[PDB]
Amino acid sequence: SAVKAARYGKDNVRVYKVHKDEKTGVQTVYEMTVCVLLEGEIETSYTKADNSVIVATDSIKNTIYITAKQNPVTPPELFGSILGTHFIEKYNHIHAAHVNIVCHRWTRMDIDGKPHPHSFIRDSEEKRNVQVDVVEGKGIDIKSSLSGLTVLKSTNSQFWGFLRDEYTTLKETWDRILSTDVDATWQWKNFSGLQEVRSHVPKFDATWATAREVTLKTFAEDNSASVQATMYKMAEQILARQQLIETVEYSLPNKHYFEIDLSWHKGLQNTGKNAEVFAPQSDPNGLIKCTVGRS
Ligand SMILES: O=C(O)c1cccc(C(=O)O)n1
Ligand SMILES: O=C(O)c1cccc(C(=O)O)n1
Ligand SMILES: O=C(O)c1cccc(C(=O)O)n1
Ligand SMILES: O=C(O)c1cccc(C(=O)O)n1
Ligand SMILES: O=C(O)c1cccc(C(=O)O)n1
Ligand SMILES: O=C(O)c1cccc(C(=O)O)n1
Ligand SMILES: O=c1[nH]c(=O)c2nn[nH]c2[nH]1
Ligand SMILES: [Lu+3]
Ligand SMILES: [Lu+3]
Repeated sequence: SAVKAARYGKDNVRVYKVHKDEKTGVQTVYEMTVCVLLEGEIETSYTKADNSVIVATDSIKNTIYITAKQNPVTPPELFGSILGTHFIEKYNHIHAAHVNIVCHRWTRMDIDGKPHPHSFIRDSEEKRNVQVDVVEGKGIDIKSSLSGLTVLKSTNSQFWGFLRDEYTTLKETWDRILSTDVDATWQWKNFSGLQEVRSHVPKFDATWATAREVTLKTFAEDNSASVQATMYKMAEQILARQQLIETVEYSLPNKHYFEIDLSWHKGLQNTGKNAEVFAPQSDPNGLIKCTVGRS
């Protein structure tokens, strides 16, 4: 037998960094969970117990903290690129570094309508993520995403005109609840290296903000014909706003809220136009995916 692929590294590295403005007293915090996996001329660690080719995963962890100390950790696209580039430059036999970063929210508190200089709240579990693949001779590939953005609209969602055959029980509807957990990813054009990533730094935070804004506005305002149709409208807009994005991918669960027939009880009317109380379903769920690019 033979090694066809191999990668190894450190996962679940939690990192916090504080920036303290000396003039104003204002502090800013960042918290992220980092994973770094390396590839290269490492097959002999597997086949011959040759540990000489292993940069210990503990050292990978140390490098993450040292890198965070010596560089900005924001935007995450930049931090991941710096981190990945370190490994392929430092170690001759390491040829790719794969860096995943999950950014956790720490939003500044407003106390008596005034932003507090050093107190923060986790407003929701929505994440901002990056996957950075730094490959020797092939530049830097970056996928940016938002995930865990949970939304619901109580009307202005329809689902009718679908295929009906002997496997079909679903009733057509012209008014339903629509709720999802948004996972949205945008894939950047390949970057030639760290200098090119650095040259585009302002685009990263701006594009994340745009992607979030477009997602929420489209979801809120579309009179939705389906999850499919609404997600395509989102992707189309994001591509239109940032030419350095090559593709946009959505993965959306359709989290079902079922009507509850209560007419068996004192003729109570709770369906159709009288539907007020619903049973949220934990499972199963629809899962709808799409990748949209430029034609
Ligand atoms: O959408 C449908 O319900 C449909 C479509 C073709 C034939 C039939 C039928 O024979 O009932 N029903
Ligand atoms: O087999 C079919 O054509 C079918 C299946 C479900 C509903 C209906 C219908 O409402 O006509 N028709
Ligand atoms: O027009 C139709 O699609 C139709 C009409 C009567 C019965 C059914 C059915 O059993 O699905 N479908
Ligand atoms: O990444 C960018 O979008 C960028 C970088 C440098 C200057 C400018 C600019 O002046 O718009 N924009
Ligand atoms: O090359 C650029 O960075 C650029 C070009 C046109 C507009 C903008 C901008 O508004 O940021 N940025
Ligand atoms: O700050 C900037 O200059 C900026 C922000 C978002 C997009 C762009 C761009 O596409 O040029 N530029
Ligand atoms: O928006 C929807 N898309 C679908 O594909 C689907 N299937 N059942 N309900 C659905 N709702
Ligand atoms: Lu029929
Ligand atoms: Lu610009």
